[PDB]
Amino acid sequence: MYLRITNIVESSFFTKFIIYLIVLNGITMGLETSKTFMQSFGVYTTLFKQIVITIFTIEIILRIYVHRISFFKDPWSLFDFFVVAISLVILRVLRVLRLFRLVTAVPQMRKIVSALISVIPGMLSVIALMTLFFYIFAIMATQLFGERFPEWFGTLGESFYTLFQVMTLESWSMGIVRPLMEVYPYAWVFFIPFIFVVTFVMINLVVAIIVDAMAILN
Amino acid sequence: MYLRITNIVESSFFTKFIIYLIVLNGITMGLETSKTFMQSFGVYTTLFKQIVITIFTIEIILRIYVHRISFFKDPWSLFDFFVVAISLVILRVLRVLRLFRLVTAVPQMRKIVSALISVIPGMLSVIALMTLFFYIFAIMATQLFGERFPEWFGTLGESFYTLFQVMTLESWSMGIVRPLMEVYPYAWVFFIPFIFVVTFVMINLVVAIIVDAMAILN
Amino acid sequence: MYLRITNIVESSFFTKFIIYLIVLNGITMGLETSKTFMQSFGVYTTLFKQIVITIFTIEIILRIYVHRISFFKDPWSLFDFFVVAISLVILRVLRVLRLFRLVTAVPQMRKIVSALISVIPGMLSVIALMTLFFYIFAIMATQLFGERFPEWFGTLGESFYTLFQVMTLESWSMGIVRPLMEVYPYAWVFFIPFIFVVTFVMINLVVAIIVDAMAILN
Amino acid sequence: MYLRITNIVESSFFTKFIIYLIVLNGITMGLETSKTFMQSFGVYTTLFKQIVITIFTIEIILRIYVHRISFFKDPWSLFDFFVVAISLVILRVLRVLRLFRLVTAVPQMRKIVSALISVIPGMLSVIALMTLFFYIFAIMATQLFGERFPEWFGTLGESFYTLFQVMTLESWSMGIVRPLMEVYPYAWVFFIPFIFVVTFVMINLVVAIIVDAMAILN
Ligand SMILES: CCCCCCCCCCCCCC(=O)OC[C@H](COP(=O)(O)OCC[N+](C)(C)C)OC(=O)CCCCCCCCCCCCC
Ligand SMILES: CCCCCCCCCCCCCC(=O)OC[C@H](COP(=O)(O)OCC[N+](C)(C)C)OC(=O)CCCCCCCCCCCCC
Ligand SMILES: CCCCCCCCCCCCCC(=O)OC[C@H](COP(=O)(O)OCC[N+](C)(C)C)OC(=O)CCCCCCCCCCCCC
Ligand SMILES: CCCCCCCCCCCCCC(=O)OC[C@H](COP(=O)(O)OCC[N+](C)(C)C)OC(=O)CCCCCCCCCCCCC
Ligand SMILES: CCCCCCCCCCCCCC(=O)OC[C@H](COP(=O)(O)OCC[N+](C)(C)C)OC(=O)CCCCCCCCCCCCC
Ligand SMILES: CCCCCCCCCCCCCC(=O)OC[C@H](COP(=O)(O)OCC[N+](C)(C)C)OC(=O)CCCCCCCCCCCCC
Ligand SMILES: CCCCCCCCCCCCCC(=O)OC[C@H](COP(=O)(O)OCC[N+](C)(C)C)OC(=O)CCCCCCCCCCCCC
Ligand SMILES: CCCCCCCCCCCCCC(=O)OC[C@H](COP(=O)(O)OCC[N+](C)(C)C)OC(=O)CCCCCCCCCCCCC
Ligand SMILES: CCCCCCCCCCCCO[C@@H]1O[C@H](CO)[C@@H](O[C@H]2O[C@H](CO)[C@@H](O)[C@H](O)[C@H]2O)[C@H](O)[C@H]1O
Ligand SMILES: CCCCCCCCCCCCO[C@@H]1O[C@H](CO)[C@@H](O[C@H]2O[C@H](CO)[C@@H](O)[C@H](O)[C@H]2O)[C@H](O)[C@H]1O
Ligand SMILES: [Ca+2]
Repeated sequence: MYLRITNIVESSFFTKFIIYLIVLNGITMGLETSKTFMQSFGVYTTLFKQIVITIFTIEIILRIYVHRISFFKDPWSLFDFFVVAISLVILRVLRVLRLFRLVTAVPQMRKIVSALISVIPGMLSVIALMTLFFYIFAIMATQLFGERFPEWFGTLGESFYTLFQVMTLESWSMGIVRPLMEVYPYAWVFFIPFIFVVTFVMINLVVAIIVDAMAILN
Repeated sequence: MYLRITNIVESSFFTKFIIYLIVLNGITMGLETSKTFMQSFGVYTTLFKQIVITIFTIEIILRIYVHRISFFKDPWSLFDFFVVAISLVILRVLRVLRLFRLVTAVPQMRKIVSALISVIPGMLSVIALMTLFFYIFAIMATQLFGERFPEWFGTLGESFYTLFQVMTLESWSMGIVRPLMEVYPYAWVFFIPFIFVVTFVMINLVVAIIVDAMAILN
Repeated sequence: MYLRITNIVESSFFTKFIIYLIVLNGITMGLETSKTFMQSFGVYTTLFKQIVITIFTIEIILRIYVHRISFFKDPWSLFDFFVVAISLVILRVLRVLRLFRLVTAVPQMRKIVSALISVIPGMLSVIALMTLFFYIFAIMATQLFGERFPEWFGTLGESFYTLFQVMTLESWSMGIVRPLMEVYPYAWVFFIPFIFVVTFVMINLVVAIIVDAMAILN
Repeated sequence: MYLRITNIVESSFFTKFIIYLIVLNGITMGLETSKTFMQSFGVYTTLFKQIVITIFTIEIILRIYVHRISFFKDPWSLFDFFVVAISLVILRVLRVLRLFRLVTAVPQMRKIVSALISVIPGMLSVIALMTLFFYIFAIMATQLFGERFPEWFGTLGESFYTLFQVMTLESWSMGIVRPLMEVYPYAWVFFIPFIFVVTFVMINLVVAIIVDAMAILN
C-alpha cells in the first residue's frame, strides 16, 4: 500500500491535476479583488478556496508519507510546506503566496528559478561590501542631516531608505540633494561620491555575473 | 503568363519601386500632422494616400497569385497582408502602421528584425516567472492598498500599472511609497523586496541574452 | 626648406607645445565664466585668447604646407580645421569647442575616441529600425493626443521630444501617461508596448556591441 | 622579543580579536544615532569608543614596530593608518570611517575590493575623455543659460552639478530642459546630443570592463 500511495503521488496525472488546480485558484484570487464580483459570487469563491486548501493539505500529508526526511531536506518541498502552513490559519493577504506553487510544480519554472538562485552565491562578497558601505553612509547621513531633515535622515532606518532611493537615482537631486544644499551647501560632497561608488559597484556586480556565467559554459 | 507575372513580381525594380513609394508616403504622413499644411494641400495628400493604398492592394493580389499557400505561411507576408487590411477600411491613426513595410521590403531591416525576434524564444521562461511575480504582487497590492489608494491600487489593472511603474524606478519612492508610508508605515516591506526581485530578474534576463548570443557564435 | 618646415612640424616638442597651450587656454575659458574675474583680468584673458587663435591658424597653415591633400582626407585634421574655422569669426559660445583639440593632439585620446567611433558602424542597422519606430509612433502620438495635449504632442517635433523622454523613463508615468489617462483612459495601450519595444531594442543594441567586441578579440 | 612581538601581531587570534572589536564598535555607532539611547547609555558608549581607539592606536604602533617601511608601501596599511589618524583628533562624523577596517581585516573583503580597484586602470582613458566632455559642456552651459538660470548654470560648478544630474537622467526634461525651452526654445539642441554622447560613452565604458575581464580569464 505504501508503494501504491507513492505510485499515486508520483504520477504525471497527479501533478497535472495539481497544476490545473493552481491555475483555477489563481483565476479565483484575481476575480476576488473585485468588490462587485464578491457581492454576487463571494460565497462560492470562498467555498472554492476552502476546498483547495484542504486538498493541498491532504496532498502534503501524502507526500510526507512517501518521503520521511527527504521532504524536509528539499528546498522546493520546504517551500510548499511553508506556504500551505502560512495559509492554514496581513495574513489574509499573505495567503496569495500559494500561487508560487506553479513554480515548484512546473519543471520549466524550477529550471529557471534555480538558475537564478545559483547565480546568487557568486555575489555574496560584493553584497557584503555594499551593505557595509550603506551602513556606514547611513550612519554618517543620520548624523549630518537627521536633525534638520528628520523625515529623510532622522533615523538610521530613514537614512537607509533614502540612501537606497538615491542609489536607484529616483529623484536623487531635485527631491533630496538640492533641498539639502539650500541649507548644507556642500552636501554634494557626500552624495556624488556615494552615487559614484554605488554605481561602480553595481556595474561590477553585473559584470561578475556575466563572466561567471561564461565560466560555467566554457 | 503566370511565369511572366512572377518575373514581374520578383524583379529588383518592382521592390525598389515599392520602397520608393513607401518613403514618399512616409514623408506624406509626416506632412499630414500639420494643420496649416492640410489647409493648403490636404486634398492632394489625401488623394496620394488613396492611390498608394490601391497600389499596395493590387500588388498584394499579384503576390498572392504568385505564391498560393506560401504567402500565408510567411511571417513577413502575413504582416504586409494584415497592415494593408487594417488600412483598407483609432483606425484612422492605425493606418500609419503601413510604414513598417520598409522593414519587410528592405533586406537589411529584415536581417536585424529577425535577429531581435530570434532572441525572444530564449527569454520565454524568465518572462513567465516575472509575469507570475507581477500577478501575485498585483493581487497583494490591490488588497493592501486599493481601498485607501484607489487610483493606484484600487483594481488589479491599476496595481499592474503601478507595479510596472515601480519596476522602471519612475518616481517609485517620492511619488508612490513615501505617500503610502504616511498611512501604512511599513509599506517599504512590500516594495523594497519587490524592487530587489524585479531588478535581479531583469539583470539575469539580460545576462542570459548575452550568453545565448555568445553560444551561437562559439 | 620644405623638409625643414616638416621637421619642425612633426617634432615631439611642437606637439607638446600645442598640448601645453591647449591646457592653458582651457584653464582660461574656465576662469572666463566668472564675472568678477572678467572685471579684473577680462582684458588680459581676451588678449590671451586672441594670440592663441592666431597661433593655431598659423600652425594649421604650416600643417597644410606639409601635407597637400592628406590634410583633407584625415578625420582628425578635418576636425581641427573645422573647429579653428568656427572660432575664426551662439558662435561666441561655440568657440569653446577648440578644447576638443586635446583629443586630436594626445595619442591616448585618439586611441579611445576612434575605439568608440569604430563601435558605431555595427549599430547602423538597429539605429535605423529604432528611428523608423520613433517616427511612426511620433506620427501616431501627434494624431492621438496633439489637439488635447498641444505642449507634448501638438507637433511631430514635440512628439519626438516626449517619446525620447519616455524612452529614458524620465517621468514617463507620473508626468505624461497618468495625466493623459485622466482624459484618454486607454493611453497605456500606446505607451507600455512602446516602452517594451524601446527597452528590448536598447538591450539588443548593447548586447550586439558586446558580442562584436568579443568577435574582434577572439 | 622582536620576533615575539611579530609572532603576537601575525597570529590568527590577534586579527580575529580585531575583527570582533570592529563588529562590536559598529553596533555601537549604530546605537549612537539614537537620541534616547544616548540619554541612557551615552556615557558608556562614549567610554567604549575611547578605549577602542586607544587599542587601535597601540596596535598600529606594534604593526609599525614589526614592518619599518613595508607598512607605508602597503595600500591597506596606509588606509588603516590614515583612518585611525583621522579619528585621533564634520570630523566628529568622519570618525565613522573606521568601520571600513572590516574590509582591510577580513581577507574575503580584501579580495573583492582589490578586484574592483584593479578594474579601474583600464577605464582611465574613457574617464579622461568624459571629463573633458563634461568640462567643455559645463563652460558652454554656463554661458548659454547662467544669466537667466543662475541656480542651475550660473557658475561652472553649478553647471557641472546639473550636467551630472542630466547624465543620470534624473528629471532631465520635466525639471531642467522643458523649463529652459520656455525661454530658450532650442535648448534641446544642446541637451539631446549631450545625453546621446554621455550614454554612448557610458555604454562603452561598461562593455570595455566586460571584455577586459574576459581577457584576463581567457
Ligand atoms: C539574494 C542575496 C541576498 C540579497 C539581500 C540584499 C540585502 C539587503 C540589505 C538590507 C539591510 C537592512 C537595512 C536596514 O536595516 O533597514 C532598516 C529600515 C528601517 O525602516 P524604517 O526606519 O521603519 O523606515 C522609515 C519609514 N518611515 C518614513 C515611515 C518612518 O528599513 C529600510 O529603510 C529598508 C532599507 C533598504 C536598504 C537596502 C540596502 C541595500 C544594500 C545593497 C543591496 C545589494 C546591492 C547589490
Ligand atoms: C555590516 C553592517 C550591517 C548592517 C545591518 C543593519 C541592520 C540594523 C539596522 C536597523 C535600522 C533601524 C533604524 C531605526 O529603526 O531607528 C530607531 C532606533 C532608535 O530610534 P529612536 O527614535 O531613538 O527610538 C526611540 C523610540 N521612539 C520612537 C518611541 C522614540 O534606532 C536603532 O535602534 C538603530 C540600531 C542600530 C543597530 C545596528 C546593527 C549593526 C549590525 C552590525 C554592523 C557591524 C558593522 C561593522
Ligand atoms: C516578446 C515576448 C513577450 C513579451 C510580452 C510581455 C508580457 C507583458 C505581460 C502583461 C500581462 C497583462 C497585465 C494586465 O492584465 O494588465 C491590465 C491593466 C488594465 O488596465 P486598467 O485597469 O484599464 O489601467 C488603469 C487606468 N486608469 C488609471 C485610467 C484607470 O493594464 C495595465 O496596467 C498594463 C500593465 C503592464 C504590466 C506589464 C507586466 C510586465 C511583466 C514583466 C514583463 C517582462 C519583463 C522582462
Ligand atoms: C500567471 C498570471 C497571468 C496574469 C494575466 C493577467 C491578465 C488578466 C488581468 C486583467 C486585469 C484587469 C483588472 C481590471 O480591469 O479590474 C476590473 C475588474 C472588475 O473590477 P470592478 O470595478 O469590480 O468591476 C465592476 C465594473 N464597474 C467599474 C462598473 C464597477 O477586475 C477583474 O475582473 C480582474 C479579473 C482577473 C482575471 C485573472 C486572470 C488570471 C489568469 C490566470 C492566472 C493563474 C496564475 C496562477
Ligand atoms: C552615432 C550613430 C548615429 C546616432 C544618431 C542618432 C540619431 C537620432 C535620430 C533623430 C532624428 C530626428 C528627430 C527629429 O526630427 O526631431 C525634431 C524635433 C523638433 O523640435 P521642436 O519641435 O522644436 O521641439 C519642441 C520644443 N518646444 C517645446 C519649445 C516647442 O526635435 C526633437 O524633439 C529631438 C528629438 C530627439 C529624438 C531622438 C530620436 C532617437 C531615435 C533612436 C536613437 C537611437 C537609439 C539607439
Ligand atoms: C525613417 C524616418 C526618418 C525620420 C526623420 C524625421 C526628420 C524630420 C522630422 C522633423 C519634425 C519637425 C516637426 C515640426 O517642427 O512641426 C512643425 C511642422 C509644421 O507645423 P505647423 O505648426 O503646422 O507649421 C506652421 C508654422 N506656424 C508655427 C507658424 C503655425 O511640422 C512638419 O513640417 C513636419 C514635417 C515632416 C517631415 C517628415 C520627414 C520624413 C522623412 C522620411 C520618412 C520615411 C519613413 C518611411
Ligand atoms: C575611480 C577612477 C576615478 C574616478 C573619478 C571620477 C572623476 C569625476 C570628475 C569630477 C571633476 C570635478 C568637477 C568639478 O570641478 O566640480 C565642481 C562643483 C562645484 O560645486 P558648487 O559650485 O559648490 O555646487 C553648487 C551648489 N550650490 C547649488 C549650493 C551652489 O562640484 C560639483 O558640481 C560636482 C560635479 C560632479 C560632476 C562629475 C563629473 C563626472 C565626469 C564623468 C565621470 C566618469 C563617468 C564614467
Ligand atoms: C580637462 C578638464 C578638467 C576639469 C577639472 C575642473 C576642476 C575645476 C572646476 C571647478 C569649478 C568651480 C566652479 C565655481 O565654484 O565657480 C566659482 C568661481 C568664481 O565664481 P564667482 O562667483 O565669479 O566668484 C566670486 C566669489 N563670490 C561668490 C563672492 C562672488 O568660478 C571659477 O573659479 C572657475 C575656475 C575654473 C578653473 C578651471 C580648471 C581647468 C582645469 C584644466 C582644464 C584643461 C582642459 C583643456
Ligand atoms: C517573495 C517575497 C514576498 C514578500 C512579501 C511581502 C509582504 C509584506 C506586506 C507588508 C505590508 C505593509 O502594509 C501594511 O498594511 C496594513 C494593512 O492593515 C497596515 O495595518 C494597519 O495600518 C494602520 C495602523 O494604525 C491602520 O490604518 C490600520 O489599523 C491597519 O490597516 C500596516 O500599517 C501597513 O504597513
Ligand atoms: C560635439 C557636439 C557639440 C554639440 C554642440 C551644441 C551647441 C548648440 C547650442 C544650442 C543653444 C540653444 O540655446 C539658445 O541660446 C540662445 C542664447 O542667445 C537663445 O537666443 C535668443 O533667445 C531668445 C529669442 O527670442 C531671446 O531670449 C534672445 O534674443 C536670445 O538669447 C536661443 O533662443 C536658445 O535656444
Ligand atoms: Ca526619475
